[PDB]
Amino acid sequence: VETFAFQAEIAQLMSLIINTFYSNKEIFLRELISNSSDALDKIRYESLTDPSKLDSGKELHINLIPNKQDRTLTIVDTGIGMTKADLINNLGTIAKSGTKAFMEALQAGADISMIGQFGVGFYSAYLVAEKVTVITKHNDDEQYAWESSAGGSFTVRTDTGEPMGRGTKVILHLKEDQTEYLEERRIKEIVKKHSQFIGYPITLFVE
Ligand SMILES: N#C[C@H](CC1CCCCC1)c1n[nH]c2cc(O)ccc12
Repeated sequence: VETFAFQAEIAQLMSLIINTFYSNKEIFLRELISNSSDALDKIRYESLTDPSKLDSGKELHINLIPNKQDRTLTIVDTGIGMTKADLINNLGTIAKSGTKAFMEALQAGADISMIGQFGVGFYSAYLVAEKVTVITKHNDDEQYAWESSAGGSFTVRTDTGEPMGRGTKVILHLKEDQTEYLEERRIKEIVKKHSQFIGYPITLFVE
């Protein structure tokens, strides 16, 4: 288990998301589904030049898994996945410029729902989640588990759990007052409203 400090700009962004009064929390789902969609586009692209990249799984889909017992909402995709380098430094560094631009926009009159237009859409998970776990598997790397309850740090470890093949699993450990996001009709309503034109099948699992 390795512990890392978030880059200063990211930590500020996470504090902003956790502390600002913002009722329109549902936008987190569209951001996560959109990222899943982009990771699926990437793998499909790489498969045109190298068809052997689909050996780790041919199906390109998005699964929404609520679990009321565990109070978790899981977003699973069979996309490109991420390497340990993507989890640690790479994604944090591209986010640096996006965060600055986003924080400047909020000061200029923009709202939190515009987060994805700055490429930092992921962190909107912190509107609803007290902890986020990211399980990922890229073709050129091992299965890793990223985790953060915010507070300026995240952890990375080799995941010894159930193998995935290829893709990313985002586990949202929901805050006590955000259980509506485990309800079928609420999820259906959000997906219909915000993710009506995603080019992959989205399956909402039942409990
Ligand atoms: N971008 C992005 C995040 C990854 C997150 C990893 C840990 C550091 C912060 C970014 C993300 N959210 N949802 C996804 C779905 C994917 O198929 C791949 C990446 C993501």
